[PDB]
Amino acid sequence: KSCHLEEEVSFEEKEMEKQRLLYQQSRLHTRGAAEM
Repeated sequence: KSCHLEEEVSFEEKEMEKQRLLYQQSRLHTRGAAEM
């Protein structure tokens, strides 16, 4: 539940929240969380 916080809107706010999700997922899986 740490990473589902961002999961008639515009372009950059929705791309902003999807790469906020990508940053919060590279928060974890850059240290073995994808193979744990």
